[PDB]
Amino acid sequence: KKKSSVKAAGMKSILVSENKMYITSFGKGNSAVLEYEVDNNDYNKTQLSSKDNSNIELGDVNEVNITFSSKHGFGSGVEINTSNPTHRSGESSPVRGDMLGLKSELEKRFFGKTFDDNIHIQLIYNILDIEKILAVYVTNIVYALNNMLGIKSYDDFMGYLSARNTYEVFTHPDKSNLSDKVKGNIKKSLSKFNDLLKTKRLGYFGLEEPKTKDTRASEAYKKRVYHMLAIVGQIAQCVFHDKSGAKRFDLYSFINNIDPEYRDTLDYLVEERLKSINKDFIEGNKVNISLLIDMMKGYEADDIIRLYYDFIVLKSQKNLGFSIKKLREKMLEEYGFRFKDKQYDSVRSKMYKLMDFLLFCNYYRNDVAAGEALVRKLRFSMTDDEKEGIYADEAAKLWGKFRNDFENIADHMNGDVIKELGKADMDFDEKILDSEKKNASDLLYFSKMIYMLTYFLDGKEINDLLTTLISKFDNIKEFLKIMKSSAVDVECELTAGYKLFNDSQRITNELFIVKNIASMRKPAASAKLTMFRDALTILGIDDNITDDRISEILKLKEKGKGIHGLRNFITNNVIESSRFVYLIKYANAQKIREVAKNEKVVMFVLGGIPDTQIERYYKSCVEFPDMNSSLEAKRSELARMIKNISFDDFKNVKQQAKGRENVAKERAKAVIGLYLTVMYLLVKNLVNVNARYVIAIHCLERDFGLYKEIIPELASKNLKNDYRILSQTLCELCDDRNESSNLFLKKNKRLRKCVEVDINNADSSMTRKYANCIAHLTVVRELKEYIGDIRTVDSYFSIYHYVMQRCITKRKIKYEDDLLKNHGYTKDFVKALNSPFGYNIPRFKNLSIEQLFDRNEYLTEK
Amino acid sequence: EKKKSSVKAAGMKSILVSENKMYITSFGKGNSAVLEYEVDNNDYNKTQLSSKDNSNIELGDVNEVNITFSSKHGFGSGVEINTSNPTHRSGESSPVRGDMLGLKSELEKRFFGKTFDDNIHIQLIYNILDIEKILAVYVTNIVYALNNMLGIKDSESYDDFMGYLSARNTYEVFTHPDKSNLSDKVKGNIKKSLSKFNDLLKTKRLGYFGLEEPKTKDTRASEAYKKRVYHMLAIVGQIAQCVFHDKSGAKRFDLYSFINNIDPEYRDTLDYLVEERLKSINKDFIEGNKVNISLLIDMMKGYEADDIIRLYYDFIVLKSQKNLGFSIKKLREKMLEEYGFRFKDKQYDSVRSKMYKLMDFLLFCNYYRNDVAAGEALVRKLRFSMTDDEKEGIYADEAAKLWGKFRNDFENIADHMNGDVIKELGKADMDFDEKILDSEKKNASDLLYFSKMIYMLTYFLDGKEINDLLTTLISKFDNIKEFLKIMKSSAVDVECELTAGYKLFNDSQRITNELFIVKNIASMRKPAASAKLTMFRDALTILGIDDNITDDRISEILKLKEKGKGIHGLRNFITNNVIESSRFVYLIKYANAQKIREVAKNEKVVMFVLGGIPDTQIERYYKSCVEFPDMNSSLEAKRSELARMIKNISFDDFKNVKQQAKGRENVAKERAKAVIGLYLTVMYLLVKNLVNVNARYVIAIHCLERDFGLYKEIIPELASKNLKNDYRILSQTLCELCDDRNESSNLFLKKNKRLRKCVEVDINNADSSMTRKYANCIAHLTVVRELKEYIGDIRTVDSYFSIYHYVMQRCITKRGEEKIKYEDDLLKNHGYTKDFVKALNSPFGYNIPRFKNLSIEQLFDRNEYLTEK
RNA sequence: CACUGGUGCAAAUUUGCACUAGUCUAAAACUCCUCGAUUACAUACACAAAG
RNA sequence: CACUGGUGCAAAUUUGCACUAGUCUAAAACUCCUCGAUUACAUACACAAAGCA
Ligand SMILES: [Mg+2]
Ligand SMILES: [Mg+2]
Repeated sequence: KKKSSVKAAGMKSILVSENKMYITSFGKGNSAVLEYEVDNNDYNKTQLSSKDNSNIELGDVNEVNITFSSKHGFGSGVEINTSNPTHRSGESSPVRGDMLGLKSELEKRFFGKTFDDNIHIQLIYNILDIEKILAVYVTNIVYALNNMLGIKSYDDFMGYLSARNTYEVFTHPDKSNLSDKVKGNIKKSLSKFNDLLKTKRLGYFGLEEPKTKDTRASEAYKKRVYHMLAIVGQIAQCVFHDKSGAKRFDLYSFINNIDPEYRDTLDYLVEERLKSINKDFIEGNKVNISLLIDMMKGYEADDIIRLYYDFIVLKSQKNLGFSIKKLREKMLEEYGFRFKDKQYDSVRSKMYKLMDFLLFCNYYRNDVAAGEALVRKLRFSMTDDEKEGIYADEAAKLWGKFRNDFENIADHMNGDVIKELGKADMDFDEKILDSEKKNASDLLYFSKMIYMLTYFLDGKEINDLLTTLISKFDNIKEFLKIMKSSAVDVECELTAGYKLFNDSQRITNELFIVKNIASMRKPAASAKLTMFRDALTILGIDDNITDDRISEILKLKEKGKGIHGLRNFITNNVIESSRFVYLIKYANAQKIREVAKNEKVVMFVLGGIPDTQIERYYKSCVEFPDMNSSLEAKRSELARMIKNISFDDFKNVKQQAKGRENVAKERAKAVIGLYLTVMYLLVKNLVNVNARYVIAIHCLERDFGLYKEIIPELASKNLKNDYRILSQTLCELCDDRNESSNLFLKKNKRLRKCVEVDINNADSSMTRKYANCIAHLTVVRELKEYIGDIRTVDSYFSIYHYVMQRCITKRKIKYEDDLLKNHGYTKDFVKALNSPFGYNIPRFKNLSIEQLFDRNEYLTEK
Repeated sequence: EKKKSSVKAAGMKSILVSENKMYITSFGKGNSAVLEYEVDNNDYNKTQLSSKDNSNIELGDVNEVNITFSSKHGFGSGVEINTSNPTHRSGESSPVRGDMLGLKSELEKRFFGKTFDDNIHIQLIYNILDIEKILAVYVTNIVYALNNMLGIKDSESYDDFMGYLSARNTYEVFTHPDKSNLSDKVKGNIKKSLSKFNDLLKTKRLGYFGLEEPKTKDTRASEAYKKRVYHMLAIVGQIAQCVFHDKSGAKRFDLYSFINNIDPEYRDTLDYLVEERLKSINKDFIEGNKVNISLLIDMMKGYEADDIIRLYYDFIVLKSQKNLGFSIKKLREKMLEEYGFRFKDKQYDSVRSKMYKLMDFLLFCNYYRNDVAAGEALVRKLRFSMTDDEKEGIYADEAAKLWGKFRNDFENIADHMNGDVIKELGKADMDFDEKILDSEKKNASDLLYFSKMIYMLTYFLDGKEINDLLTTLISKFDNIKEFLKIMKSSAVDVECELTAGYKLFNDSQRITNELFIVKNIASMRKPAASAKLTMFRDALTILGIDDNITDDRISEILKLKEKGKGIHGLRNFITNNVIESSRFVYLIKYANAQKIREVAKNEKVVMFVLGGIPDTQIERYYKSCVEFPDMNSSLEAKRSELARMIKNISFDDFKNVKQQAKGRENVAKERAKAVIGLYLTVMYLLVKNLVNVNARYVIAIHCLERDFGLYKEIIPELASKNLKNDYRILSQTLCELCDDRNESSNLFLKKNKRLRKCVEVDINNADSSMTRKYANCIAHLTVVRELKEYIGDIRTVDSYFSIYHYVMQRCITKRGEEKIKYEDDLLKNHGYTKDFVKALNSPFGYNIPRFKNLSIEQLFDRNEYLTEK
């Protein structure tokens, strides 16, 4: 695969105004450098960049081509030719519209008027991306909270919550002046809130009820939990339509408009995390700081301390424009293969932090130019191999300069030294970090709200949500900046709902810090009896087991020291496992254990895992390994082990193992790690496939509201009655009269009629069931029921479609007969169910055809 | 930037002018001339002499004022180039241009016995004049080095030792003058030289020239050794007699003939020196190069092993890779700079010369054998190139193509470049017969005596001196052979019979090839000699030791008397890092160890030398030499630290060095080697630059004596004049003739009245006494000898030229006579006087470019002020 | 920041500038080989050890 | 193995190919930050211990 020569050469964007064109080049990060202004009529050019700032030299410009060359050596200064974007056939305007044709309507909603430019729409599409990611996360969180109850038919208790109602009104609905019917809705949802608290399952999210029976602390805890759930419910109302087809418009303003008590909760949660990190930070990191201060002979100790705090909390090394971790991995891969020995496994995080910090200070302070040089090389790179080679070449240069330092760090990486350093006094003052320290008061409420949301998410979910949000705010701030520049000077005033986007630069910086602090391991909640039941059940246990029996086996009631080995082993390897929490939150322990019985599903997951990893698992988990075993034999053994696992296998585990006792203990931990990882891989992949469908539904509801204003035919229609209405209406018009604003259907007749055939196969009832199943994660909920039937498991996509197809046809549909017959998903059934997304051709083809669905599959394809 | 002549770039080598014809030549391979056209100077009719295949240029219109031509090979896509017709000159009746000096007719008579109405013979003669200029520099340096060795006291007798030697006397006459039939005065003069010769042998300093006396004291071996030394010294004295005049203004004319006319014992010595060198290279060459030959045979799949071995012998001894028309070293350097940065890693430092030989050998076979056409194309692009940046671009583009071809081979070479692999290849039994090289080996009998004489001269020289003398000689011989070949061709057919003393030049083609081999073998590291106590005293003294130290103390400190195992670490460390350093040998040869150590204390002088060194190199020196180095230090702070280290160095700092160091002790030993290396380099840079400055003045004196002798034949007013009586006589006489008689012989003076009047003011500012003292100081390297005496007095050390002139001016003004008028300003200023330089250089005024270049600091060095204008 | 030829502009006293050449100038003609040069260089890896 | 521009080919037509772009397509603009991912991740070496309605 080759990257764009225009992107590589340094050309970031060509913005089109009414009679002018603005050309930008890449600045640091996502910064745009205004280079030239070009008149669209006589092609006159004005350079806007300074000679020092300029990255590209503009050559001839004509109606069809733009010519430029890099000022920094890309392709040795060779001329590059790109299309003049104003040049399009059968289009009068130089500025193009969106494929959906909603550009004018969207500009009105966001800026209050239409514009003869393509800049505002680009910013608006970025905001739409934020809503798409929020819709996926709100759906997942709402489902997990419902699953925590054990719903059984979907009464969504999140639905009756309102961030508008204070905790007092929520606890006392008949103690206010609200609609009689409203009072009733609160009661129903207040019951479920008390039910959820009863389960103790909120402990999984780090939300632990108070140890004391203090009514004050208890109500304080309940009030914070109520605010979090109400805020989640409020976000869901903003990105999903109700039965009336209406959505709240205060997604970006509500956190600052609602009662201030909610803000106190957001402040409390952030303060709790920031206060612990900020308290005696030097004392808390004295080991690594002391080693760094001795090693970094060129630096002042207070400067090293300030840099280390940034490295931990601000993570400035993640804003260099290159991966420091990738450089460290390359160094160890080719030179430091010694540091990869199992001997350093116990100290691997600490060692990597020291190595990463030395590399960080090298490019952030000592050699900034080298960092900028490396970014330019990576930007100029045209293939993945070239990029890997650039990291490899730089690793060689880094190894020559730090190999002695890395070896010194390796020498200090041992319990003796680390324990000694921990005891050692650090003669340092607390107030050195007074300037660098970040506090809750320094963050906007929207950023604090995103931090709060992270409580319900695992590490990957936090990374995916925060990285997407940070990228969108970063793009939105750049667009506002270009528009407000003297050279461009376009109006761009956001309407009342979107005033938040004026602080996009601050939000991008704050969200970055939130991603860092949210990724840190939360203080563990005390393991509850319910958690122990989930842990025993996932492993395999008697369906009839009682709470009294579980407590006796784990000696939960008994008081004493060293008699809780089994309880400790289950807590350390199961309850505290991120994979286990993900499985409990989105699935059910008993159903997961049953699904694990299926070798076909298990083998499919095992097949995905790399061969060397499978070999490591085989060596670690099998008591009597067959050395001459084939890779398929190793996968089969691992699969059989997962099939026969049970709680009974770990009843005699010795937490305090000594000598060869350790061998059995280590084997038991490896087996549980492998079992939890495989089940987690299956459930996570299914939730991820489902998220693509959540996006389509969110877009369809969103697009319906936008088209409705510009399509008179849709005026009486309700989406909930028939999800196929947007694609159906748009299709007919195309065939009807060159009348359509949707470029996808209008431009492609074959793609327009293709969707029609699919729309006809569908029905209002089926599509409604599909929309409900997508939002309710029914495919994960009913995985055990139909998963066993599947004849062959070859993709998550095929697994998801078969289960959904069984849930939809359950008690007719035309495809039901071939479905139960074939024991495989029906492709045409998929196109039919996806018919409501026909209007968006790329989304419809990506979600309908397996080969196009996953960006990571079929890399070896031309 | 600087642009090359488009005429040269397009392919026109020269326009030879005869009485009625013009011959146009283009560039063939290397220095070869391709006769392209004959043009009649009257009707401008043209005849093509070149074949269609050989032709490199197409001649367009030719008229009285201009010549139009274009390249047949794509220069400027066939653009018309316009050059002046050389026969068109204002105020000149003849189509044939004269030399600036007006000595063309006299020079033609000296070399050919008659004058010629052509510009060809003179061009050949100017090449011969170039050979004499370079020889004048080297003999002056060798004679000074021999005098320095004697620890001379600069008495009346500088010339006694070398001056009284005669190549016409055998070793027997020189050693027993009383038994000769020579005159009583001559016998007396021989005894003064014999006494100095015995003094030279007594010093035991000849080991510095690789002329170590035999270990055994048998008379036969000792007499054979002394005889060889006498032959070498007599030959050097003979050469000095040929390029410099005596008190009477007389010089020998047998420079090119004497080696073949003197006693055969002299030729035996030349054969012995060459044979010793060639026999060691020739004996078991395959076994001696088995590591590289074994690796190359495994790698070079398309070549037979015997072919690789023959090519490898050529690569080491013949160096055919240095005759390709482009630099293999430059191509290899570019490849490493851009794509092979891993190869530049410090892990390869110990095997770098071997690794480079392997890489360079692959590039050599690629252009010499596999892709000859690629090499020819590369030469054409380089000839066509108009600027240095264009040339660098051509090398860079070719390097990119070579990297694609040779990346796997270069990686394979690097994989083998380690001690374990080299050690194993070293132990392997190589089944290749030495007889494979029977037809390729060069022997002493294959070389002319003149070539052997040049080899002999190399004993007295360092590597840079050998490269400078040999490259200059090879280039002049290459030019002379081309002019002779052109003249003897059927198309030109001009007589060109050299007179008897110059018949050697008939063999110029053979001499050019032989000197090339001499350059290769002479640049070969000589076998380490046995360090004498004298050398240990020089090494300890240069490092810094108390002046009263005794021979016994030195023998005691280094355990020279003691016999044992592992007790000689300090002696070995001094030998490996000081005695064996060519920088140290150069310093001892041209200066004294004690004076150099004293000069090293002048931080201003050290800072000036350190200032010339590139910043990346200073950073390497700071890292390697300073025990506790500040990371934050500025480049000027780093230079200052290095200068302070040089000022503070002493022998005492190294007395606890352990040769067999380990761990942290080893780091200290490496630091000690680094400090000594930096110290020797800085001092060497200072002394070498001053000797090089002095060489320019030596050339001026050589030219003045040569020019005075030639002008004496055509200027009646110079007939009763003795040059040594007043060095200003040629400049004064030529200027005076121009002003009144309108003398027209010297074009530099006749043409530029303003410059002639300026020279007259400078002659008037000087006098016979000062110019004679200046001539003596230049010939005796007085500036280098007296450097410690006056260098401390300089206020600002700005350049080598200003250092040389300040010291020179202090030497001229020193009392021992009326005060020179420039003395008061010189003493007050603490810097050289520009007017004083012009007055001292006034004897060279007759040659305006030389006078300006030697007088004006800005014009002196071709490598300085590249940006300025 | 040269010297000399050729060829132009311009100044204006006997000037300069520009372009362009020159193996028949200056350590000095293209490409090499060199030198500047530190980065040395060098038929034998480097150390160590010894003649 | 997409979608849409632009630019070429075409002999084959509602078409096809190649090259090439695209933040105004799709989870989808460079470099990051991420994800794929197993290799988890994580202010405090690891272990043990502390962890019931
Ligand atoms: Mg010459
Ligand atoms: Mg987008």
